[PDB]
Amino acid sequence: DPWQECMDYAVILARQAGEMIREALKNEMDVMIKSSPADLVTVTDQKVEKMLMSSIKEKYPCHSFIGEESVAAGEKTVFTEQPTWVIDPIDGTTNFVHRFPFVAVSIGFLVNKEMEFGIVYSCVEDKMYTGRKGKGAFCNGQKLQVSQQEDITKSLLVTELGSSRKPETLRIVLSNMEKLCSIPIHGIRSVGTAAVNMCLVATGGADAYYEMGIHCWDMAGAGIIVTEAGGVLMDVTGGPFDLMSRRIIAANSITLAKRIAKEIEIIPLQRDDE
Amino acid sequence: DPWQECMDYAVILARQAGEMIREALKNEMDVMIKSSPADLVTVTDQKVEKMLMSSIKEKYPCHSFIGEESVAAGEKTVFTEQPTWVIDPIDGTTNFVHRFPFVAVSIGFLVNKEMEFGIVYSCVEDKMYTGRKGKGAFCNGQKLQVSQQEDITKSLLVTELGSSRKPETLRIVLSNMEKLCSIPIHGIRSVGTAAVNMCLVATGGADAYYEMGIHCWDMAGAGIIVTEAGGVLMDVTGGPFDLMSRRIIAANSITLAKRIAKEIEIIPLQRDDE
Ligand SMILES: [Mg+2]
Ligand SMILES: [Mg+2]
Ligand SMILES: [Mg+2]
Ligand SMILES: [Mg+2]
Ligand SMILES: [Mg+2]
Ligand SMILES: [Mg+2]
Repeated sequence: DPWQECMDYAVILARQAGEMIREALKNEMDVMIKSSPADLVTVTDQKVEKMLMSSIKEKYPCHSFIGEESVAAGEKTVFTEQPTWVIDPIDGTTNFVHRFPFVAVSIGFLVNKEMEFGIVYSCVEDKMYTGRKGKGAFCNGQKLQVSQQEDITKSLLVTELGSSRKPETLRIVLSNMEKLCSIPIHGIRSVGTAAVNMCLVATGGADAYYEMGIHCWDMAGAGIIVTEAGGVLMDVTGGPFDLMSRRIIAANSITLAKRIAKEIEIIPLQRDDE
Repeated sequence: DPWQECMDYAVILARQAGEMIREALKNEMDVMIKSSPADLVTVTDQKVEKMLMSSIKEKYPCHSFIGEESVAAGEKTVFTEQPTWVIDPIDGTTNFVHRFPFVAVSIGFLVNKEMEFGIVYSCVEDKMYTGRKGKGAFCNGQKLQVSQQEDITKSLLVTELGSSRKPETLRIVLSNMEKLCSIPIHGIRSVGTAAVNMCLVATGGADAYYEMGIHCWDMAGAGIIVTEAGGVLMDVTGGPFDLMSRRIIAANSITLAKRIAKEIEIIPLQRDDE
């Protein structure tokens, strides 16, 4: 009702951003590093974020904004109940730099710290994923539904190794994969983008996604797409989902989400709001 | 060009197989296990192989045939100089059972024990990959070229955890991923199919692919696609590529392939010809 016009505008912006990404893919890139040698950024990430943030500020000046590259530039995240846009200009910068065909624009929109709508545009494959509270989840006009698989022994999981090259984090990430593989499970997949990995849970192609070390902007868009497809969001502890906690289990069911949580050793991480 | 009419027929068959797969995806499946609880097979794998084997035998009765499900039924692999069709009716059965959108039909054609042509049809995304000796590599008519990245530190790799749930094998698989991640590299991806992972190297989306435990039918199709895109095939030791060895490094260059090989601890495996 008051937010549908925001969602309609956000889809138009996601498409403009996808055109910018696809155009930069045709050209040579200057690749910069951020927190680690595997944490990449390009001028495209910065240019896309500047376009999105300027476009939303002009149309909705009283709204709040949280963006991956704005935080990298020094802007401090202060999460409120306020209408908030949580942007990831290029989710999958490593994929983008390499031309690995899964690169997304993620636009999340929160009211009362709860997800209202989310847009995840997988721009190379031209797949527009959308979710809106009580309105359903879609991919290019196709309504989405999570899988029915509650048995972990017959489960297919999506995850990422992460950008961290810190020895102890890498050890915990790999040990958690080993614990899950040993249950046993049917397998683990990685397309290289948190948002697209979560959208694969929403379509029912994967049963669950889990990750530690991601940020609010990686999951704000896809989070509502999973829940509107019939899925659940949970903290890796089994506790209620926390957007600023850097941790998530996005699953088809509570049963599977709780089962995954029992296998995960937590990585110590600085919160997005600390 | 006698091998061109075979290649034209192989494309038509791969499309027919793709249709049988996409149709089976709409229905409920009875899932069976083979070597481990994560080594899956369905009636579709068997029905697709029967259609492929029958269709080639009718058109090319003098030709030899090796197929995944035929070997599982007890047919012994005797690799000769004869024109041989090497079939993987559904490459990515775990993906197929789960509706994870990367499921391929792989058809490899060899003459004088050398890859002539290869077809890899990623049927859910409708991506037809082809390669033919001295004729180039294509995806839906678009000519393919491997990446220029020889520096491992700026490399994006593709691999799979494998179907084995044996603790020691899983430990070696994960220990190799840890060694590679620690170099450091840009990252690791897993779409859940050897043939599609190999095709991502051919497009230049990934810089290299490595795996142990796969079979001749997993790589006969995609092998010639990688080399026709300008890439290299090598053993996981650095040694010459051997189709029956159950091991591969499919890379953009010898430099990168040799570098990955230095990091890999071998898993003991029974050859496809033993
Ligand atoms: Mg980003
Ligand atoms: Mg991201
Ligand atoms: Mg980033
Ligand atoms: Mg199989
Ligand atoms: Mg197969
Ligand atoms: Mg296979």
